[PDB]
Amino acid sequence: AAIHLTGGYNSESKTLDWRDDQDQAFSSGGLKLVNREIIIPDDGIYFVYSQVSLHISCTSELTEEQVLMSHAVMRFSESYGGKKPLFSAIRSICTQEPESENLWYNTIYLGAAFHLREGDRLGTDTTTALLPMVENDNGKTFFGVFGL
Amino acid sequence: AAIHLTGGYNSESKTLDWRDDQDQAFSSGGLKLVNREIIIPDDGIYFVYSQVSLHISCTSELTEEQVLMSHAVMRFSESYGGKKPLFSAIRSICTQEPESENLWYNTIYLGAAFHLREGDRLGTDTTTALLPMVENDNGKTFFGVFGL
Amino acid sequence: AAIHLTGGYNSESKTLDWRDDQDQAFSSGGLKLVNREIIIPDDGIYFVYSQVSLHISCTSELTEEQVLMSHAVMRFSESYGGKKPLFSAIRSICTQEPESENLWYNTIYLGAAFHLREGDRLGTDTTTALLPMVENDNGKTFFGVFGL
Repeated sequence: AAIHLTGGYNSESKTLDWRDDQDQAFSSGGLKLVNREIIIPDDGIYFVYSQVSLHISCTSELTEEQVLMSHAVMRFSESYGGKKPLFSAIRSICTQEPESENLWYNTIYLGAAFHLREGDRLGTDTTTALLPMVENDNGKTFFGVFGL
Repeated sequence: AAIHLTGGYNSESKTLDWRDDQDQAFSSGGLKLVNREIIIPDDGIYFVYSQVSLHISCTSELTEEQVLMSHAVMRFSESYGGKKPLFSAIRSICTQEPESENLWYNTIYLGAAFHLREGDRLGTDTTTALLPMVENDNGKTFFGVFGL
Repeated sequence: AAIHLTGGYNSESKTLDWRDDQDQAFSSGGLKLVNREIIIPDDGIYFVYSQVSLHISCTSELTEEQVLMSHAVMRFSESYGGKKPLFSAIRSICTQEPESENLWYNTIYLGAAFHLREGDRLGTDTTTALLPMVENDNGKTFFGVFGL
């Protein structure tokens, strides 16, 4: 069971879109992509990881308002209506002086092993205000899971 | 054979206290937590990972004297003397303006495969001055090992 | 089948050199180092990871140049054209004010699962300007692959 997705920001849907048919993406052993969510085949331990790369416009009107870079993986269940934070990484953005603006680049990576159930659905959750700022080029942004 | 620990700052012992009994923590197949160290069950190859999440005050007075974000995994073995760094990561903290306020957030994540021996002990080594500021809200700070 | 390499800045040659015989480095099951490339034994899914650590003087010249930290893993395959980015991570460097110094420290870590073929070769690609400042001590800079 292994799966690696590449992702990008979409114009129509205001979301980060994962794909299993582009670049170095692949699906194997039951792990599969269904509506920007990874479906777990069986109960067991899986390693889950994600990266999101950003080019931030920054600038004073956007940084007097405080906005952090947050990248999380959310489980999904039919056994629960809401969502639960499997894990998340959070960083302060625009670590420099405002008027002098210039593009600021940063990447968040996290990975961990979890005790997941058959039928669990995993999706990502990145700061909505920074979504128009995600890169794709070559595996700059990805999502993947493998059975341990 | 896999272990996932969550950690928080312990105001009493003044240590990053890894636990296997909170959040998404689990121990399986022989890997276990004994006095802040992961004990290795058998000889073999293991993937080791750790994330530390910090919210730094930063100040002006806690600054100037250059303090760095450093997180490492140390290996203790019956095959040698004291401890050796399996790996470590380091970052410059507080890169925002001195007198200006706001809490600074930064996460550090490391993960690699290593050849280990039965009875081996893994522990973490994080910048002591920044320990009070570790953030253990739902596994933002974790330590885990799994056998390959 | 796993391999972990440590890396350092050659001074004689201006390159990031991977070593399979220093610190916690090891080779197992057919994964081997030939030049600065990891040779893949058989077809299959492999987890790939790499971390690079830098301490930069910083200055003003190379601040207004707006140079950024970039770390990528490239794949060489007969099944493809030239080299292709399995993944990459970019980061804004020196985010402090220039005239006052201290050295600026940062790290970039990447890891993901990929389907690779027998005879495939993996190498790294780091910002060539920053190569003089890669840390070679402990396990700050490394490259590794393991079969899933």
